[PDB]
Amino acid sequence: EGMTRKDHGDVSNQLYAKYAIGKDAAAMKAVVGEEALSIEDKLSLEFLEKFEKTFITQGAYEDRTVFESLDQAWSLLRIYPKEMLNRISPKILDEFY
Amino acid sequence: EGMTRKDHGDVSNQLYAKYAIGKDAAAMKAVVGEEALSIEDKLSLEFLEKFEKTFITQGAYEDRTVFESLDQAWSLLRIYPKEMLNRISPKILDEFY
Amino acid sequence: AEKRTLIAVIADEDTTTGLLLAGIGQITPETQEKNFFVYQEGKTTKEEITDKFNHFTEERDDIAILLINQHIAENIRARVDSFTNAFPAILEIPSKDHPYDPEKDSVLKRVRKLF
Amino acid sequence: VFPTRMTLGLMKTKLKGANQGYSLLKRKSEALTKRFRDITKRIDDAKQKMGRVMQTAAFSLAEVSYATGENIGYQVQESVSTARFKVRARQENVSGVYLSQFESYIDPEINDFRLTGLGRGGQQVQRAKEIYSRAVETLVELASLQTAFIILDEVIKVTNRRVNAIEHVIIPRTENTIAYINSELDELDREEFYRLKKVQEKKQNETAKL
Amino acid sequence: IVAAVSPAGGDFSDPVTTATLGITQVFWGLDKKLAQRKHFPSINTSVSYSKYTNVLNKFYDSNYPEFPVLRDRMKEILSNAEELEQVVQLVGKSALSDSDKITLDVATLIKEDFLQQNGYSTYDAFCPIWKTFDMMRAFISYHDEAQKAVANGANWSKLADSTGDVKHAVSSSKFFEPSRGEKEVHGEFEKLLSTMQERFAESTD
Amino acid sequence: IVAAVSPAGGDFSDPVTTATLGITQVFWGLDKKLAQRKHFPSINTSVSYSKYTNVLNKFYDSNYPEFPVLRDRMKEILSNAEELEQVVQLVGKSALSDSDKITLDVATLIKEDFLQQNGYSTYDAFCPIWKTFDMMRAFISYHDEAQKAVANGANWSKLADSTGDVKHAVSSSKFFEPSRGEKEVHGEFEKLLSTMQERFAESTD
Amino acid sequence: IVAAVSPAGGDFSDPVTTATLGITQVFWGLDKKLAQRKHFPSINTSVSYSKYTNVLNKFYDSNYPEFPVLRDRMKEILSNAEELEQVVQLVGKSALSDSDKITLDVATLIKEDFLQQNGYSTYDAFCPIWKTFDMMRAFISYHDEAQKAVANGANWSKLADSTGDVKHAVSSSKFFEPSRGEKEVHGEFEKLLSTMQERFAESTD
Repeated sequence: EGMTRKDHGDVSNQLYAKYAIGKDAAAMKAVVGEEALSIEDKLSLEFLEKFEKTFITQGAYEDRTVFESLDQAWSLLRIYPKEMLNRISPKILDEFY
Repeated sequence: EGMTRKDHGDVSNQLYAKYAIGKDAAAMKAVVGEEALSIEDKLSLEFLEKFEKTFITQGAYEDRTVFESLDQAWSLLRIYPKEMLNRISPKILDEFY
Repeated sequence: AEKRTLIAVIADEDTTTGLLLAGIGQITPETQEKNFFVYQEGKTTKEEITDKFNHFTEERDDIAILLINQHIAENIRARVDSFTNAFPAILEIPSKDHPYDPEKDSVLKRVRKLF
Repeated sequence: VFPTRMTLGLMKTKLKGANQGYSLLKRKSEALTKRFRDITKRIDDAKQKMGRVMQTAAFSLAEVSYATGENIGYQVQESVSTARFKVRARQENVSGVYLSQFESYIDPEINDFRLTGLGRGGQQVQRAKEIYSRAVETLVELASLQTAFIILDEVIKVTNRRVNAIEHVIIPRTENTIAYINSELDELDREEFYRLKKVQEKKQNETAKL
Repeated sequence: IVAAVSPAGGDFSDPVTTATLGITQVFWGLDKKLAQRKHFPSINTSVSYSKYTNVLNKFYDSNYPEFPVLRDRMKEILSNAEELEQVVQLVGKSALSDSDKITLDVATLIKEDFLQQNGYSTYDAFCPIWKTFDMMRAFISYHDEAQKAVANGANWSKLADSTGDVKHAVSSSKFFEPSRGEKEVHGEFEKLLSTMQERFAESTD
Repeated sequence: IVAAVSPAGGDFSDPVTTATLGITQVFWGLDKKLAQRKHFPSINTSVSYSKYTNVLNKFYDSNYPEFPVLRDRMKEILSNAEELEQVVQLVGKSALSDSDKITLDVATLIKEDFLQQNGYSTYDAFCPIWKTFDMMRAFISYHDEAQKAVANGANWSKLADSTGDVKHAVSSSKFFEPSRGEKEVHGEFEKLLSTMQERFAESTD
Repeated sequence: IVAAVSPAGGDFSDPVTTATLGITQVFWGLDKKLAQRKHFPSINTSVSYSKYTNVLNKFYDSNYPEFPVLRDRMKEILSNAEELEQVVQLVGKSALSDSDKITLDVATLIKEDFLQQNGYSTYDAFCPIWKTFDMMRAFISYHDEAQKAVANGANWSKLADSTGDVKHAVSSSKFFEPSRGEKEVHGEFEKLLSTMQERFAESTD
């Protein structure tokens, strides 16, 4: 703490696992179509596009402090319910969705 | 054009592209089944054999006129619509085909 | 897709009569060949059902769904099993005064193995 | 036999093609069999349900045929020359594959047939058609799943063969070929250095003695 | 310095190429399969980079063009096509999203008009930046209108059939030479944008 | 000069094999899978050649044999068999037609019966020029009759079932001595021709 | 001697890893997956062997533990289970019997109790020979009776609802002291045998 937060470790687990699943979902979408896809895969897809286009993407002269990064992370993960978030302690999950 | 024709370079260019697709379609045909085939590809599979066994084949003693060669090229190409062609300018095509 | 809008029947006489009244089948006005086949139980040879089977599935093409009685379908078991197409659909329903049997149902057998 | 000098690059991409196919095709297979199971339980029930309805409508029609003292069915066969209940076909994407679905229409431009007015026997047929049109509608609406089912049954069998084929044959062929070429390849680079070192040793001897 | 690199043993794993890529900041691809098919020079966005890009698109912004915006979309159309092609080869087509089909179609247009040109474009003796920008601008506008059009509801097929006249017109672009508008800005392409907008109107409703 | 060579590299691309392959006139390949089943010496048409065959076949034609026509038909039966065999393993035999189903089967018989020359007899090890001809003739007559019969209306399973005993008799033919009939041209092979012809009438109808 | 080996060329085909596996008679696999799941070590019976095993268990057999019999039966249950999982994937659970479902449960226990550790208690931190022995004795004891009872007219669902308290107790043994029965022979197990027998009377009836 004091250059990180406590909630840093749990989040690192949620975002990596969800992201991986997001890549797998993109391939499945191309095959099944948009009007025949799963709910769980649909969520994973939405996450892939936002994750890429907000978390990873930053501007040339835009500084991303670690505290700043962690907030953007909660917006992305929010789309999943609490039921699908679980590599996060319920303590954290209740603080920040 | 004075000892060949202007279409000599165009008619050659068409026959490479079609032969190339026919060859990839053949490889895919073995592995997956006839599931990855499409209309152009089925046509391309026939083209491959047609070309191989009429065009390339000839006797040891046999010799060939270049102008002759060019009518046999056109013949093989006659089994494809013209809208699917694009390695020949539409001016050139109209004259000799 | 759409190129078929008759439902053909292989069934006992009463069941068929009823179905026609309700309006599903017809006797065509330019072929003059029925697009239904009535059956007198036990009084009609197994060979006549088979000709009629071929007729709805193959020799006709305006048949959408082929309805067939379990009692009858069993007699000509070989021909039904060998038919595996979806054009027309094969749907076996219980015969009159006969209960369900999974083994007079050609499709259910097929599905069970190789699941 | 396959090219020795830097096949590695193409052969690696072959592996990546293969690999992508196992995961994706397995997802696709997984999803089709998950659906297949859902249909299975529906179709099984629907067979029993159609049978009960068909036997009950058939018995009411039979009773009537016998009471009037003439066989209605003959009368009925002349009059049938159209069908009220027909189907209209649609292709529906259930996963990537197109299945046949049907949606039923009742022609309102189609009148009642004339098999009534027979006297007391005519009342009996008139009540009879009304139960039967309701009954027959059941059979067709339930039947729409069957055609989709049969197709689903054929396609899953093909998709199942393809996963097994890429997994067992294709991927290990890419491994073994890659390896064969690797082993020759590293040795061409190594032996060269040894050849150089052997010639240089002779050279150092001569030069040193001067 | 334009220095040609080519094989000295392997395809790119030869010493020459390995060293040169290290030091070069601009690389423009050339695929062999497309070469035999006659679609050279073929630039592949995975086998191509420029490190000069950021200073260069800001330079072209000063010159007049919107250029940086067009670059990102050009990249996106080529980029998704390669991944969707890999699903096409293995699985096949029995389904391929409404959006995914559009990307493939438009990428063909880009191949044919740009990538293929070497004695096949009757004007190629010197092509201005504005004209390139104007041509690509029509392609990208056709793309965004098309994907919106399937989503707000309208079949993919109705959308191909109605776009019709303009679609051919972009297909034919390559032969056209500055002869309308300015000396570098071409009217046939400027006309094209507005007609495109009218096609979208017919196509959505 | 007949010379055996071997790898020591576990490939066929090694110097020893390669330098001989360059120079050699006739090449008799080695297919490890067939040999694993035992078929000494083991070959396919795709791994072997004789540049000398043409001039040899005209010479054999004078001698009695129908040899030229049989050389072209032999290559053709093996070559078709190879392509279809990939399709069967991966996709299924479901795509294949009954004539091509036959192609695998006649070809299998040729593998077991020809290639295998280890024997436990000198009749299963020595096959005279005449004995080799009769055998090949008998087998092609089967294949041609077989593709026709299924064509005008018969099955691969049904056809297989009717010849049945007559198929075993051609398999076991090889064991029989060559010193009988006219010389090695037996009456045993000549009668067999008639029985194939008869079988053809049954099979079709 | 315990030596770690790792890729030396980015492959496991490195001379080192392959040379040492030859010399050693013990091989114990290690996985990323089991470590993320919090099983430390990570040894499975598919990625391991020990040929020293015959002599060791024999040694153990002397002291008090029934070790040799128990251990062979443990290897087999984990092996047989893997195969039964593959069916769950393809067909599903509508082609598996009560007896096959039972194999899965026992296997889950073996894995849970032995393989998964993380220092949960000062009972995972150190375990004697005796506690290891009591754990497996309990799992096999349940396995034979349970399968026997489904053969005699019971259901996996039935076995599950009645077993309840005794079954959770064997799963949790790893958190509790082994010092309950004596001082290093565990009482939580010794009482279990009697309850499991009693359990089975109720289950059959």
